[PDB]
Amino acid sequence: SKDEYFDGVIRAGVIATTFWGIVGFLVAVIIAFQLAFPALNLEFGNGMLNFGRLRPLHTSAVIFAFGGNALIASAFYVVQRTSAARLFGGTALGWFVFWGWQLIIVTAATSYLLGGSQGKEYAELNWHLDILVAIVWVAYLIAFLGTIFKRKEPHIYVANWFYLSFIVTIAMLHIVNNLAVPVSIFGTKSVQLMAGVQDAMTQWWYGHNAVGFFLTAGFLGMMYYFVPKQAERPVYSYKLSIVHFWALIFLYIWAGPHHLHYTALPDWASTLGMVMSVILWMPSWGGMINGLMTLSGAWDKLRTDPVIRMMVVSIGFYGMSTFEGPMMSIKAVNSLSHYTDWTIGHVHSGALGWNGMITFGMLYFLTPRLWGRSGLYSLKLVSWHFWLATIGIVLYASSMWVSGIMEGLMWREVDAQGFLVNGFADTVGAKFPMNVVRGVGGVLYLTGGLIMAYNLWATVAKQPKTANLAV
Amino acid sequence: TTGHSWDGIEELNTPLPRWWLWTFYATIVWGVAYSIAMPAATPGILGSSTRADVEKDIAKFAEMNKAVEDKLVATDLTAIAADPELVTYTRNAGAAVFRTWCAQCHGAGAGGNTGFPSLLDGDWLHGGSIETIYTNIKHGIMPAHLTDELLEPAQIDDVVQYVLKISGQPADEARATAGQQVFADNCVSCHGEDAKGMVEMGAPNLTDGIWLYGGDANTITTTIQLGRGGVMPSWSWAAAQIRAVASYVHSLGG
Amino acid sequence: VLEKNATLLLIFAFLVVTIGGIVEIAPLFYLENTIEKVEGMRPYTPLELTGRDIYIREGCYVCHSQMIRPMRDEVERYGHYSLAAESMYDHPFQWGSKRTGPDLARVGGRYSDAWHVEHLSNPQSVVPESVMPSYSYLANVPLDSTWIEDRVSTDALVGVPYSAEMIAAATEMDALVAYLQVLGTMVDFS
Ligand code: HEC
Ligand code: HEC
Ligand code: HEC
Ligand code: HEC
Ligand code: HEC
Ligand SMILES: [Cu+2]
Repeated sequence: SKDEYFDGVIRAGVIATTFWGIVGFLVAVIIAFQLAFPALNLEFGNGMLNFGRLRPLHTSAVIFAFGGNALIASAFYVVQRTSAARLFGGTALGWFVFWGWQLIIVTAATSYLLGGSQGKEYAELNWHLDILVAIVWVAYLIAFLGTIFKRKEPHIYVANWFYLSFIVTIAMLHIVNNLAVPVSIFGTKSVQLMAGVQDAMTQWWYGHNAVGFFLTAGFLGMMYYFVPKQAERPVYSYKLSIVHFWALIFLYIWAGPHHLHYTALPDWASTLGMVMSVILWMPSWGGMINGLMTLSGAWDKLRTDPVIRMMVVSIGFYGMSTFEGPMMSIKAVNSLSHYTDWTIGHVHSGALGWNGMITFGMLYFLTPRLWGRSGLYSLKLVSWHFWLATIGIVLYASSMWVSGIMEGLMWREVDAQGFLVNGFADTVGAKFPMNVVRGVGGVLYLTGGLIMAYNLWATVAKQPKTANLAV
Repeated sequence: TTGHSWDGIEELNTPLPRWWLWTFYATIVWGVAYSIAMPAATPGILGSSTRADVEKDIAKFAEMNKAVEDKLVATDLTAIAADPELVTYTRNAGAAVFRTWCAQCHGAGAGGNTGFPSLLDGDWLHGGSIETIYTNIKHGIMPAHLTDELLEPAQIDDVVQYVLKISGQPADEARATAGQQVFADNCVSCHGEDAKGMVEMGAPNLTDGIWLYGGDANTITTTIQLGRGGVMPSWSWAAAQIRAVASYVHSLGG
Repeated sequence: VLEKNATLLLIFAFLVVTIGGIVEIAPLFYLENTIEKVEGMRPYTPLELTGRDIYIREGCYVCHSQMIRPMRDEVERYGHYSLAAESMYDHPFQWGSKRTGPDLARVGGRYSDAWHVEHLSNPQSVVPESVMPSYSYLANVPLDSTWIEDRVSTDALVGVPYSAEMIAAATEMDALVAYLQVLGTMVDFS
């Protein structure tokens, strides 16, 4: 039997997705405030709040915990339905992935503030945690790929192409970037296998591809399932799906050196990164086109359905960032952009605008269904959430652009006499209003997250036994 | 539309958008062009281009502003402070250079703080002359009496009180007699008697007015106990600029 | 097609995804420029190595870059543009990604130890406008150096030239200052 879809894990992951979203974004707001007012840092005593330590916590919680859980819930729901079979690992393998993932985030929460970090971005957790994550991910791929193997229909939905790719590539990236000799039990009590330029390359190959697969590909899978899930029928382009998918999947791995522009990294590598990052523009947009064009005719729905609003706007930000990224990947542009708040602007445009928004919409869609509910408790709240999230994202982006341009310019600016026009401190001071506005925008987005939490909770209350009949 | 449905979802067989195609192809073409043009070429750079552009940037900058610096170098530091052409451009830019390099220790104002000298004022530890200031800048930059058996716990207190009297007048009679005696013995050698101080040593004058230095009895006790040990890092490696800066610092007082 | 075939799709994906990594990462292992240390350079001294770990633990990297780009203005501000050879020993590499604070690569003497202590103790005190967090605990905690030998041994395994003699021979604030003082020094003296 077991004809019914295993909703179990998806339910757990969805709720946790909301929870981690709140935790991660709140850390985001707090650290932002710390940039605005350093007092928020403990003056005497490292303690609980210190920016250097908290920052990676924000990073990991937001990406792996929030984004990660979103990916788990979405992939488990989506693959099951798209292929029409009950999850291959079942409660056992899949639930293991749930608890295991939960353990991973919990360990991050304890470990990071404690000070144990490799110092490698998006890599920060210590080796023991790395082994745990590798194990959980291995289990996750078996469940997912197994689900595909067990499918009913002969064809495999493109959404699964993206999810599947994301799964495999992240595993490879994680293993490779994490090679390190353990000196001690924890924290970064390991030293990376590589050093210098090589370490930088491995790091950014890993680092970009992280957003590339974890944040883009996997999420593209989400978009592929959820955007078309609507009352309106067909409008899409399958051939684009094919071109866009392969081209993206191939091209994206080359993008690593754009991080490294005008650094110690050899010129040839930097160039390869730039060129491929520019080629990357097309496939990435292919995703957005495929998503948006699908809406055509359907647009009237946008006023009606806020979940749709979220998905659509999500693609808008996605395209924007996928455009801005290639531009910043040009050496001349990077010359200005690098080390400035602009990089952050770019990150949150994609993070809040693309990743968060699509996952949000995804959840609003799925959680009622998984919960054995016709719909969310209040649509109005989804709308309010939509607005809060949108203004917050835009405010964040605007502030960062102003700050970033100001910083790059101020840093580079030379006088008539040839001397440096501004002290670094002057640039720092210039940045303050930007820091505050950013703090506010992020705060608003966070509030939207709270509204989501309230709404979801209300809906969650309704029924025990929410097997949703056959499905 | 295509024949197979994936739970609700069906997909149209549609063509790639022409513009999308064009942009994709264009990017590819640009990439090939870039690679041929970059490392694998472009004209303008002999050999092969690289980060080598750095040399060009510096070189053109040098051509453009070499004259200003070169003119200044011939001139003496004192002259480079006076003259608003070099001399004034030396204060604003020297002042420009000052903010970037010096401000973090000596204050944006150049007024200084505890542990760092006030460059604006009249008082100079190493000497106010142009040569001295220049030397301070170019080549960069107090004995622990607590230990020297004789000084001890009490001797230090006494010397501190006495120095505060040289600087002004507090009231502690034991802390004065003893201190006078000790100062004449030891301190006076570097700080002189009546604390004129010796510029050669960088020993500051004890007969000073209220400055940023820890005038308090306790602070004086600590410096006497443990001694000083302050550094002015050399700008000869890091820094022409040193010269303009000397001209600026000199201009600062007057 | 290959739409239908799970194994084929998986294999092609793994293959497609691999090319960039093989093309970019692998050749670097081989290239000498990125491998060769500056001639003068030696590995971090045990105090400096410990301090570097502290710099890592604290999260200094999150605000401070250690990579000078080859532009005139940054050369002017920071010093000589960073060279691959400088980072040869760095497991893991410290190059920044963000400059909330200024670039640290070449503070090969720029400030006194005393300044560093005061500043780390309270950045606002020395630099009123600073965003930097206060790190007074550094003064509070002492180093046991139990682990230092293990750390150097591991680094040697990784290729760092520590002598047996170096291992045998080997406050947190002291270590951090020691680390900061070495940065970028290797190039200038050599
Ligand atoms: C922190 C590391 C400093 C740097 C950066 C700069 N200065 Fe400095 N300077 C510093 C100290 C602690 C002292 C006092 C040293 C002592 O005798 O205890 C000084 C001294 C000077 C002087 C001499 C002043 C005098 O009384 O003769 C000069 C002229 C001076 N400093 C200039 C100067 C310039 C131009 C700088 C930027 C290039 C600069 N200093 C940086 C501490 C520090
Ligand atoms: C020989 C060298 C001496 C000796 C024998 C004494 N002093 Fe000190 N002193 C000396 C120098 C070069 C400096 C400057 C230190 C620095 O700038 O880092 C000082 C400084 C002081 C100060 C501090 C002045 C200030 O607050 O800025 C004091 C209070 C002082 N010296 C006192 C002092 C006393 C009481 C001595 C006899 C016990 C004494 N000095 C001896 C150089 C030298
Ligand atoms: C984020 C906020 C940080 C944190 C995590 C660190 N620093 Fe910094 N730092 C920051 C700013 C905005 C500034 C400029 C204002 C100031 O000088 O206080 C700095 C400065 C430094 C400097 C001086 C650099 C220079 O002027 O050449 C150093 C040496 C420095 N910071 C060191 C340092 C260390 C060791 C850190 C981890 C404990 C650290 N910083 C963290 C902002 C931030
Ligand atoms: C991926 C999802 C994601 C979400 C959602 C997110 N962030 Fe971040 N955040 C990141 C990443 C990635 C970085 C690291 C950027 C870098 O290393 O350049 C970061 C870094 C930051 C920083 C450090 C900035 C700096 O200059 O060092 C702040 C502040 C911040 N985020 C605030 C926020 C706020 C406020 C929110 C409010 C919702 C938020 N974040 C939500 C991903 C996210
Ligand atoms: C989350 C959504 C997201 C999307 C979508 C995205 N990136 Fe980014 N981008 C990031 C993050 C996170 C960083 C910061 C990495 C770091 O910490 O240095 C970044 C930084 C960058 C930088 C600046 C690196 C530096 O330090 O100067 C470039 C260039 C870049 N990305 C290119 C791209 C390209 C090319 C694409 C797609 C074609 C893209 N981005 C899409 C998240 C994203
Ligand atoms: Cu990237």
